[PDB]
Amino acid sequence: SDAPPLTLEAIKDRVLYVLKLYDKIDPEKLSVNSHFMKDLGLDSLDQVEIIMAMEDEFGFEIPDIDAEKLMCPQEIVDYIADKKDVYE
Amino acid sequence: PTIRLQEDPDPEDENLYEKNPDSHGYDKDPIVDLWNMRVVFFFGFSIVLVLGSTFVAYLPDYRMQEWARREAERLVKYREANGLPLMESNCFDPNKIQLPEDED
Amino acid sequence: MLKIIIPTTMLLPMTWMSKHNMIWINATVHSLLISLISLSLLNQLGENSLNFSLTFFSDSLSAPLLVLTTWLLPLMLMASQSHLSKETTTRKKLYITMLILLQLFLIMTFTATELILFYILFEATLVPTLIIITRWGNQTERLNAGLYFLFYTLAGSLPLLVALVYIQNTTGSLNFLIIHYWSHPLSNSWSNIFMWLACIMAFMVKMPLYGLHLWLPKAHVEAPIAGSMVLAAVLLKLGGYGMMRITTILNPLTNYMAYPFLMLSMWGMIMTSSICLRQTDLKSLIAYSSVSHMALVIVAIMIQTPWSFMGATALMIAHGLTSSMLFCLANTNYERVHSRTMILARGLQTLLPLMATWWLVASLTNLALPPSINLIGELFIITASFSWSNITIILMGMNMMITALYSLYMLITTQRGKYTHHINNIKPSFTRENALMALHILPLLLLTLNPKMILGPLY
Amino acid sequence: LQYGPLAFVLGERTTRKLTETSKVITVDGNICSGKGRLAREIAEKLGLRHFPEAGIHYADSTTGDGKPLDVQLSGNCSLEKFYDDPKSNDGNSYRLQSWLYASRLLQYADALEHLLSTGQGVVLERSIYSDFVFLEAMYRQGFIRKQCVEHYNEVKKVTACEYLPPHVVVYVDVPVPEIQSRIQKKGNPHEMKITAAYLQDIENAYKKTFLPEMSEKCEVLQYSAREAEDAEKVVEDIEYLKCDKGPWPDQDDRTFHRLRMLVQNKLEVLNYTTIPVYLPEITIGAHQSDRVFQKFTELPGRKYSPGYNEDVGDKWIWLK
Amino acid sequence: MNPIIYTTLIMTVMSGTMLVMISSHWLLIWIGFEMNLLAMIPVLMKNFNPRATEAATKYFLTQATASMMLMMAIIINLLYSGQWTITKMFNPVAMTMMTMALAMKLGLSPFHFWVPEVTQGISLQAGLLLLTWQKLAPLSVLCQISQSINPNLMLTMAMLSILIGGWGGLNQTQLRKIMAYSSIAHMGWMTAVLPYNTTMTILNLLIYITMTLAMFMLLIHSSATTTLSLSHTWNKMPVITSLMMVTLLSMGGLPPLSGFMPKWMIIQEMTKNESIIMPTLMAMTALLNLYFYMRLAYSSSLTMFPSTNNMKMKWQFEHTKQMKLLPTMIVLSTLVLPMTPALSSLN
Amino acid sequence: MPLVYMNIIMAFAIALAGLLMYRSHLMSSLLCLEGMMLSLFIMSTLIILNTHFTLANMMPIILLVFAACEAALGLSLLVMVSNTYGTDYVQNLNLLQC
Amino acid sequence: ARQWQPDVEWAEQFGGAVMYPTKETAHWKPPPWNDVDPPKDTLVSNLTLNFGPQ
Ligand SMILES: CCCCCCCCCCCCCCCCCC(=O)OC[C@H](COP(=O)([O-])OCC(O)COP(=O)([O-])OC[C@@H](COC(=O)CCCCCCCCCCCCCCCCC)OC(=O)CCCCCCCCCCCCCCCCC)OC(=O)CCCCCCCCCCCCCCCCC
Ligand SMILES: CCCCCCCCCCCCCCCCC[C@@H](O)O[C@H](CO[C@H](O)CCCCCCCCCCCCCCC)COP(=O)(O)OCC[N+](C)(C)C
Ligand SMILES: CCCCCCCCCCCCCCCCC[C@@H](O)O[C@H](CO[C@H](O)CCCCCCCCCCCCCCC)COP(=O)(O)OCC[N+](C)(C)C
Ligand SMILES: CCCCCCCC/C=C\CCCCCCCC(=O)O[C@H](COC(=O)CCCCCCC/C=C/CCCCCCCC)COP(=O)(O)OCCN
Ligand SMILES: CCCCCCCCCCCC(=O)SCCNC(=O)CCNC(=O)[C@H](O)C(C)(C)COP(=O)(O)O
Ligand SMILES: Nc1ncnc2c1ncn2[C@@H]1O[C@H](COP(=O)(O)OP(=O)(O)O)[C@@H](O)[C@H]1O
Repeated sequence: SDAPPLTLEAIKDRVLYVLKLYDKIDPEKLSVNSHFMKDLGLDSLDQVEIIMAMEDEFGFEIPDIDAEKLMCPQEIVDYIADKKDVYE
Repeated sequence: PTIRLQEDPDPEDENLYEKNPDSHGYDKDPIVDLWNMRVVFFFGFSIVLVLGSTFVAYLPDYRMQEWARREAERLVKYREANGLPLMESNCFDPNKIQLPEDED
Repeated sequence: MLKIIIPTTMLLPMTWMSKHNMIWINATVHSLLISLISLSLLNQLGENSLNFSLTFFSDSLSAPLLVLTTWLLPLMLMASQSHLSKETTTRKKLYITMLILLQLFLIMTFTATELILFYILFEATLVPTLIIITRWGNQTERLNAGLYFLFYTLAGSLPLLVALVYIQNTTGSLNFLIIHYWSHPLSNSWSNIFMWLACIMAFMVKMPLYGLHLWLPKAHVEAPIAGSMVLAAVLLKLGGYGMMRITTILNPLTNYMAYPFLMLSMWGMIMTSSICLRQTDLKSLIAYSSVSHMALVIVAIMIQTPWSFMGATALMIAHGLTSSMLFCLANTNYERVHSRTMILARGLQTLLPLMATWWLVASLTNLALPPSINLIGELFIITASFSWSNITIILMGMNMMITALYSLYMLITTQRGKYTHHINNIKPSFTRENALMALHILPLLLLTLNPKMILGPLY
Repeated sequence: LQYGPLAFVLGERTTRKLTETSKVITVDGNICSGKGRLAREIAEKLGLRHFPEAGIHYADSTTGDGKPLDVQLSGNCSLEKFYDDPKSNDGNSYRLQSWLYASRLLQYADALEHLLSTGQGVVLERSIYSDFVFLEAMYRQGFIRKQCVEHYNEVKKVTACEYLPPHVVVYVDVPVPEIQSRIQKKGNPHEMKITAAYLQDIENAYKKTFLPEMSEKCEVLQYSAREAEDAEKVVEDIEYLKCDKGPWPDQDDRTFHRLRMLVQNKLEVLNYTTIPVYLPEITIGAHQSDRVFQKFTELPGRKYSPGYNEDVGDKWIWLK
Repeated sequence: MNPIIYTTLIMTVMSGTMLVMISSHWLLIWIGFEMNLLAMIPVLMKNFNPRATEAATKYFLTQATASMMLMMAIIINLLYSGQWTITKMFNPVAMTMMTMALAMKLGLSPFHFWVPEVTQGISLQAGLLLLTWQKLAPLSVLCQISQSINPNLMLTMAMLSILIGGWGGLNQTQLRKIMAYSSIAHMGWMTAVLPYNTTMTILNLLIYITMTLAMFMLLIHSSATTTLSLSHTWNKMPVITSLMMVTLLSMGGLPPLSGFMPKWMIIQEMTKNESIIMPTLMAMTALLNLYFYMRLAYSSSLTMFPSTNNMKMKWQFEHTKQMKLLPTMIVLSTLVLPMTPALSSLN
Repeated sequence: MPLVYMNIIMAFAIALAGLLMYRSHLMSSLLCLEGMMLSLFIMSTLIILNTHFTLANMMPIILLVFAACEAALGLSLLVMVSNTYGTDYVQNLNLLQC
Repeated sequence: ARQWQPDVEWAEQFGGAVMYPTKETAHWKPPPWNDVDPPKDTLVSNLTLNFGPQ
């Protein structure tokens, strides 16, 4: 069979993994509710790179209008859950 | 539609007595029904049962039971008229039997 | 023998050329005429059988079975035409064609002189029954029932085919006369043991033997009324007839090869009689009672005594008639209330007195009241078993008690008490139903006056 | 000699009958536009055979006597009650749409058979290519479900790919308010209920999907409401078209032979309409199916093959 | 395809088979096989699609490998005896190569994997041809060399073919794969008796070909290739479904139908040679084939499945093309059991 | 036998194993088929020359002709497969299962 | 009361690509209605060549 039934916890873990692999983010000061622009001090261009890393990680494209809304890891997890139809 | 398929509703069974108060339960057509009842009754109760039972009761004695009784009567009379035993423990004549010569 | 076979074949174009409203009348009339003609085979010679030709012969064992089949066909037609009223003309003609083909295969099966022809017809009986069950059965379980009925039979019958061809190769013939006259003892060897098993298990599963009987409740409950009639009355007797024909060449091995089958039959007749005491479906009770009666027949055949074969033949005939009558009685109530649950409709004696009388007579014949032929066969088998071993009387008496218990339980549950209030669609009994019950019951009582017609060759 | 491989081997060919005036033409347009009059005029002028728009009972016109059959034995759908109750929970809307697509497929097969067998051209009102505008309008108005659209798309994908598109696509352009005004002036009480959103959806589907799609493999002639009464001008415009665009020039005797084998044998044409996809709107149960099939077989001339029904006057049956 | 080209290719296939039939020289038999394959490859691809291309490629690879093994065996036999005549091979190793080659050509287990896929990937006419005509030549070659075969290997392959045919047919919803597994089981039955009586093999071949022709023609008439598509035929052609049900019962080997006679004759012939266990296992395993035939009959004729609304339009049209031999094939597939003693004419 | 006979027989066996074991390319297997044919040609020619059987000197030529027919057939099938998928890999031919 | 006949749910048991669906074969999809798979977007890249300057 194909991949197991991906859940919210795995999505959140993968998102935090790819964010902690990003060099311009503090590994321990980053939280699921941290704001990139305000909490992490990231620039808009930095955010675009992060969205691109998410697209590489989860294997599906993200349009710009959706990406502009995504301003924290929790929003990224929620967007991935909505696009992949994951309830838990 | 909240429905799965286009199906006719299950109809109610129709009483034969409703259109024919004396309908015999054979057919919807009263004439065909009456003649079905008549042929069933005539060819079952009149032809098969009674005539066939008479035929079986008066079957000739092909089983040879009266003949067997008469033969037994003759044999018994002949045997006790001479003092012979009524029956032998040997069904076949020992003189036409050739047993193995040695038993040891 | 052609004077019976050819009219049965002529029944097919006659019903295919009939008008849409005359098929039942024509088929019933000519089936009754064919039964009347077949009634002439009861004249038996005593010493030997009636050998019409190289292909067919008649015996004192075959003749009652042939008469029973020919008599059962018109009763099947009478029972079928009520629930098939909404059917198209072509499908009704196809149903009647299935019935006629089944009759033809049955009448040819009981008269074949040679065992391969008997096997071919005895397997050929499967197809019409399977088609009837799976096409005109009412519920969704008819498919599973048909699969069970087919595969239980075939798994036993194929080794019989292998054994028969091997036996013909080794002996040079399978003609029943040559088989009987040139009989030689079977030695005590594994090869002979497996030959015995291959010759026995097909007829075992057709009876059915307890432990191989699971197909019977499914098939007998899920079939239409005519299918149940022919399954209980005639098709169960194929195994017994085959056993009586085949055990001629199995001696002296049967002396100890029959022990597990005797044990299974006695304990399983007890088990099925007990099962009948707790049954929520009316047809399943009749099916399990059939299983018990056929277990008693299996014991009678296994013990290999003249009294046992006489009792077995009488019990086969009586059980066929009684089981057909009971199935028709259940079907009438099912047609009234469209449910097989026994406690749904109660106190039917208040609403249908004559049908209650038919129920009482059928229940009395089921429990083998004297001097009915049911008790004639059962008593002969019980005496033969007592001669075989005095300890069999315990199981025989227990089975008698339980049989009376569930027979009267069914009668009391269906006919006595007070009627169900909300059920208000119970119409008076039709002439067809009463005539069908009378035509079932009257030959049973008439056979009491001449019991030697159904006692078989050993008489 | 019925046409087949034997007929093709000895003699019979298709290209020898093409005479530059075959030109499968479809005259499409929105509801109540004068496309029918224009199509009939074009057929009369150019000398082509005219095909009136395929309705619910089109198949009835071609089999047995040309008389229509009862609605429950043919179609099992009503256009009037679609106008009355388009959202009814009995599935009438998608059933009507699928039956109309099947009827248009049958009509396209008949027209192609005529053109390939006689060489004379044909003129069609609508086609299987433009049938989807009504489906899209129904779906956008909430009249049918997404699954109905998917089933329609599957059927179209497996059916419409077997045939050649029309040479000329004529579109009669009428603005939606004029369509509505013609609708009230007509007089049909059911068509009074057609909303403006439905007509707008039909027109948008046309102008955004059908014309751009056909413009890639066919040549399109658009005409306004006022300039559509000039049949002579339209015919002159058609007569000066260079059909050098679609797959028709890429056709030789073998492809024509395959297409002619396919257009006849209407059962092969309709094969993939009754695919076992169990949508509630179009699925019919065993009991109703049996009853309706028996009733159809009880029709006066439908029990046997055409030349074998003696109750409609067939003779010499015992020697046929 | 041009009809003339198709006729030429069919005639070339038939002429290659006849060349295998009439040859006394091993090289000519190899040539017949080569010509048969060469003309057969395009016929599988008459209706072009990727599935047909894949089926043709798999068929070509399998048959080319079998032909290479065939030629290698012929060369070994020539090496150990300067003989080209097909009488009886003089080397056990060459004979084993020959058997493996002919079994691969027939599709016997465990060389059965190509049959279901190739059958599924082609049309019903190509499937009919592949499952009827393609069996004649290797079976004729095996009949000519019957006295030389090793009974152990042949009987092992036959038993494996029967078992695998039953098990594989148990799992199919596509009709072509069902027919392919049925063909595998029937080939196993045929090759089980070949070391004992070639007349029995010929009789089984004739009856199986008749039943398969009738079944494929009935499947073409009701243009269905899946179980659910065939479930609709009752609402348009009940007679076709009834004939299909009777033919399916015949294919299951039930008496008194025709399909029973080859199994009966094979069992009795094997018992003449003191072979009891294997025919018993063979029949008990053919029970599986009967089971999936009965499942198809349940879904097709004995019960009525739901239908669609568009079937009403199909009700108004007859069949444009009629199959001339379908009526005869059905009668021969069902009602020929009483004519059993005619098999003596086959020897 | 001469040891050359064993060498040619092992050449046939190696080519047969190479055909039976598949890598990604379809073309490699066609070459293995051609190698089996070449080994058959060599072996048959050696056997015919050794025994001086004059009339079968033409048999290997017929073998070569039908080898060419086989190679043409395989190349045509490879053309169609590669046109379908853009690659001659065998793992693309998996639309049909058992 | 009428004889039971198969319905959509019963009929759907035979609509899968294979009977007895397992975990591995659950992702198998039935073949297309006609035996035609949709063409793959395996675009064959043209060869790019520098013609000149030398
Ligand atoms: C009904 C509707 C509801 C539902 C119905 C359900 C039923 C369905 C039935 C279906 C059909 C069945 C068919 C069966 C066919 C059967 C045929 C058959 O086998 O017949 C055999 C048999 C015929 O024998 P046979 O083999 O022909 O004999 C030939 C002999 O060699 C030579 O014999 P013979 O030379 O002695 O000749 C005698 C002769 C002449 O005999 C005499 O006349 C002399 C009699 C004495 C008279 C003396 C007084 C009179 C004269 C003096 C007075 C006047 C002058 C003086 C005046 C003085 C004034 C003061 O008459 C007879 O032969 C006897 C009569 C035969 C009648 C047979 C009728 C059978 C009918 C079959 C079908 C029935 C269908 C049902 C309808 C039936 C019709 C209603 O008939 C009988 O068995 C009769 C039985 C007699 C029994 C006697 C008493 C026995 C009691 C013992 C038990 C004690 C305990 C209490 C038990 C009580 C039990 C009742
Ligand atoms: C509803 C109202 C009920 C009240 C009315 C009741 C009226 C009175 C009822 C009581 C009648 C009692 C009758 C007692 C018997 C008297 C006649 C008897 O003696 O004859 C018998 C005759 O019985 C018949 O022989 C046997 C019956 C045959 C049954 C065949 C039925 C037809 C076939 C139907 C299909 C069967 C299917 C199953 C078959 C296996 C015995 O014959 P047997 O003493 O020797 O003959 C001596 C003289 N002979 C030999 C020269 C004749
Ligand atoms: C649910 C209902 C299904 C149907 C029931 C069918 C019943 C079939 C049972 C068959 C009855 C007995 C079979 C053979 C008779 C004796 C068997 C054996 O145990 O007896 C001894 C045999 O000795 C050993 O026990 C050998 C048998 C041991 C191996 C058998 C395995 C039994 C385990 C039970 C498995 C269940 C079988 C049924 C499966 C459903 C006798 O000793 P011996 O005198 O020296 O041998 C006599 C034979 N000779 C003359 C050829 C030498
Ligand atoms: C639906 C449930 C019904 C199940 C009934 C199945 C039981 C059938 C009885 C056994 C079947 C096989 C019998 C074989 C046919 C007999 C022919 C014969 O006698 O040949 C024997 C051959 O005997 C055998 O080969 C028998 C071996 C068993 C093969 C298959 C075994 C399968 C299981 C057997 C035990 C189960 C049978 C009873 C179980 C009943 C149902 C539970 C001797 O021949 P020769 O080789 O010439 O020997 C003398 C010269 N040396
Ligand atoms: C392998 C070696 C590669 C090296 C070669 C690379 C050459 C590519 C150079 C291309 C240059 C361009 O495209 S020029 C891009 C076009 N214009 C601009 O960049 C200036 C106007 N933009 C703004 O002022 C925004 O506000 C912003 C400041 C971005 C804030 O962004 P956020 O606050 O929203 O994060
Ligand atoms: N595919 C379709 N779906 C729904 N309705 C259709 C379809 N085709 C035609 N109709 C109906 O046909 C009716 C009138 O047809 P139309 O050609 O537009 O007018 P006219 O009769 O003047 O030519 C309209 O009410 C339209 O809804």
